[PDB]
Amino acid sequence: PVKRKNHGKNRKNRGSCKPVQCDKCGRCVPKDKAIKRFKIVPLVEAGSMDDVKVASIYDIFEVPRISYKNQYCISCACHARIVRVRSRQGRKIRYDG
Amino acid sequence: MKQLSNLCKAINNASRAGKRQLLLHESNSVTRDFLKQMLKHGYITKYSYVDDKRKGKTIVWLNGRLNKCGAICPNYKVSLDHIENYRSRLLPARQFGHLLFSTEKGIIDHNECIGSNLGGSILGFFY
Amino acid sequence: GNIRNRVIKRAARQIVEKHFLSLDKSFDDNLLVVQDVALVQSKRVRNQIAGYVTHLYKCILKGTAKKLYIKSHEDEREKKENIMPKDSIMDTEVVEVDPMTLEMLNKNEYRGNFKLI
Amino acid sequence: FERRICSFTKRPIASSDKSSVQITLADIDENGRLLNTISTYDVCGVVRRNGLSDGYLTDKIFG
Amino acid sequence: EWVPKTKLGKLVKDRKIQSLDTIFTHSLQIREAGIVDFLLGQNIRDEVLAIKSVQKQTRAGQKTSIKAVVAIGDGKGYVGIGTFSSKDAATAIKTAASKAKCNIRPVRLGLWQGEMGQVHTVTTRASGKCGSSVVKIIPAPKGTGISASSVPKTILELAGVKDAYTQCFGATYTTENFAKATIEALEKSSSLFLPSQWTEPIKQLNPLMEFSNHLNK
Amino acid sequence: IPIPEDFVKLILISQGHLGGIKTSKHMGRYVYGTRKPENIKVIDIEKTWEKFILASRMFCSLQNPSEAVVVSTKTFGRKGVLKFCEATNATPVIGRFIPGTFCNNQVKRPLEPRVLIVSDPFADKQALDESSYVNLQTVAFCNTDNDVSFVDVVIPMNNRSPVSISTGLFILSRLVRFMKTGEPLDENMKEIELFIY
RNA sequence: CGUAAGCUGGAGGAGCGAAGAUGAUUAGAUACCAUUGUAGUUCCAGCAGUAAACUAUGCCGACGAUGUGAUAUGAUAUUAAUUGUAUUAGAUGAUAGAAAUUUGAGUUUUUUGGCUCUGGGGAUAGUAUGAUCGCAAGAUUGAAAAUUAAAGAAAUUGACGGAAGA
Ligand SMILES: [Mg+2]
Ligand SMILES: [Mg+2]
Ligand SMILES: [Mg+2]
Ligand SMILES: [Mg+2]
Ligand SMILES: [Mg+2]
Ligand SMILES: [Zn+2]
Repeated sequence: PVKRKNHGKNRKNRGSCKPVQCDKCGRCVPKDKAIKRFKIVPLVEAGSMDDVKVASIYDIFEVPRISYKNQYCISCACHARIVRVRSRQGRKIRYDG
Repeated sequence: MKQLSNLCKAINNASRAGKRQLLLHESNSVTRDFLKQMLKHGYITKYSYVDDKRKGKTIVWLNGRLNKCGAICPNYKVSLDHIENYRSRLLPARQFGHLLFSTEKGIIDHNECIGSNLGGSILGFFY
Repeated sequence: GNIRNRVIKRAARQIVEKHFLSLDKSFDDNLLVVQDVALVQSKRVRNQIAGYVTHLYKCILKGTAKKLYIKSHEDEREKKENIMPKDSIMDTEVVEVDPMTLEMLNKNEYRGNFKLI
Repeated sequence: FERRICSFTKRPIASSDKSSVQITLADIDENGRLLNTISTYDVCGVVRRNGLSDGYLTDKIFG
Repeated sequence: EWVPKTKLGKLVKDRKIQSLDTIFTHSLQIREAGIVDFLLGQNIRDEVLAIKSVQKQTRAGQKTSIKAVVAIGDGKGYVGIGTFSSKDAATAIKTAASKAKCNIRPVRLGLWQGEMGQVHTVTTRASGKCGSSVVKIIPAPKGTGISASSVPKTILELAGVKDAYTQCFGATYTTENFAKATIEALEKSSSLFLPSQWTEPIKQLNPLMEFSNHLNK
Repeated sequence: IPIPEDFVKLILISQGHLGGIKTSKHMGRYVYGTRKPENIKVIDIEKTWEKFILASRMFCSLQNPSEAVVVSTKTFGRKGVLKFCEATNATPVIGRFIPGTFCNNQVKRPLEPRVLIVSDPFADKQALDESSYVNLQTVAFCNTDNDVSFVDVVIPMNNRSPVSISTGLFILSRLVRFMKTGEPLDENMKEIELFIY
């Protein structure tokens, strides 16, 4: 039988896409059939937030943050519990940001 | 007969859903003699058709008495002795139903084809 | 013990229907009445029934006990709410009408006195 | 073997039609009164499900 | 005995409704088996068609049930079929006979040709399909008799048709779907709109509205 | 034909002619126009009076008015239907509609009605769903955005505000009283307080 | 015309890397792990013609229910909107189907608008033989003797997981 409506990925009216590579294993995966997450972490820890204040030569300053984008194949992704098995009737829910 | 089959399929969709009227974007001299035979026996109400230096249009008003109308392709040459064979195939009962034959006298019923002893090419059926 | 059985609760709900009027606010007099109207085998289950009856009857008088209808308590409660206000909403003479809704009232030729915002 | 004919689509109505209802209206004279006469209409089961049954009835009575 | 729990059955016990014909034309659904029994006594003809055992697996063993089909019938034009499944084979047939009385229906009869004569044959051709089985009923001249298989001939003897021609298409070795298709085949022939039905019938009132004052008081 | 007198002050106060943002395909002719700033449609108060006559015409000539059921699920709707039921001798059903009260015969309160009335069609689906099984006539007060399946008479009103729903019961209480007994309608305007809180 | 390999000729070679050789694990590993390492993958000129080359749905033509979107563009209108044509995504009903599913896979036993190609129980078998292509590897066409009562598709109830959550 068929499992999903779009078969593995969300690609329509095209023929092909160039492949990208996973970070953990390193196998080639097409760019549509990938799992991508986004998270922003600061340079300093919150546990070390007060201790820089007594060592600052400056009066006031801002702590900066950096962003990251990650890519995975679906074998690596389910193994690290990024994406989990869901119910059959509950598979059709889509959480857009 | 692209125009004749395109007429009959639009009627079966319309008469089943229960609509009142219908508008088609092609008119033809075969279709006009078809409806006059349908008008004579009393299956539909009045109809009309418009010429506009183009394919033409056709407008018909129904009353809800049609079961199925149809057309046959290709148009077979039938002799006089085989009208009794075709009538058993395409009709539910002996008491009613109709056939249209493209005889040289005109498009007439199978009752007039037997009564005047003329066999010709077959067109379609309605009841 | 701390959670009542469904046999206890069902048998307690019936005695509120037929025998509502002989109930009271205090717990100890409800122990007497169940010995007249109920046939109970044991002693320990009997004290749970009369203690549950004062739970329902007190929660009728002030609380919201769903899925239970008694004809006697609801009648006098509506009599407190059958009072009439001295002033209704219909005392106002001026009605607020939108400039879109003005054209309907003129089209049908109605006799109300309409004033805009 | 008799069959009821719907007044709206002019077709016979089946025996096992679970949605066919006979709508009953009393006849009312001018100025509003009661008269002891009942006029009825019949509907089919398919016409009610689509939601066409209301617009037929307004044009049937008031015009 | 029988007690009229349904309000519709109380009228037939009090002899308000005389026959079945006001029920079928006014399309009142029946929900008790006692209504057809009081209306029709000792003219009920019945049989069974097939009996099969189904078996469902669980952890330790396999729970086994028995399924049976029953056709109910008059002499002239009333046929119903119901099914039931139970643990006991004795009570499997008894409840299934009652459900077949709730599913009863009438059938139209006509002639082969002409206008005058006793009705013997189904009027027009029809076709019934229920789950990969198609049954087709063709009208016949008089004096032919019924020409069909083992099962659907026994149904048509209950309906009262003297003579008809039959064919089959598809898997007929499951007798459950083979019986359900001839029901649709008999219904589809009776639902055709004829030119003899062009005349306007008389409007009437529902019999529940007429005897409403007798029922409540 | 009877004439609506001073009921226009009741509906224009109670916002019964107010509608929704969008209209369904079958509502149609009941919209006269829309507001410009808030884009809210209006309902013609003329044609709503026509359905008020017609719904009373179907409700009358019943030999026993006890064979008529009213349903309501809204919490504010309890007070208004109970004032309506006593004057018209109808059996009221309040709260969650139990499935099987028309078809199943093992429920605690079985009932075999002839005419069914619904306050809100979307809020009460199971009553209309069970009216498709047994042959019944249905009356419904519907907004501009509602489906009209299994309903033959529609009285278009505003069904979101609780104050407006008591008005349609109030006008219906006079007409059945007017059609049965020859009386002047609008006797006391102050009797709307028993319907509202 | 035709991804990817694979062939002859000349240019180039950073990283990656079949074949080959070493270190651990193992009863045994010439496999998974790790370190090296050649052809290749890059450019130009030509042969070759196979893929789960899949939307597993040939091409043309008439009619079809509401709601939210997307690309292009025209009219009304004017800073506030609702509207035309051609494609396209999704949800709810309705039909059809053995079922999963479904604006066609619908308008069908009440079977017909026109035209090309393919299949007939499994296995032997895409195997032999002949013919036509190609530098070669190989490609297209394509049987039988002897055998066998099953092979298979969709879906319910259990049991199991060196499967996942509360
Ligand atoms: Mg591809
Ligand atoms: Mg080439
Ligand atoms: Mg191939
Ligand atoms: Mg292919
Ligand atoms: Mg292709
Ligand atoms: Zn990976």
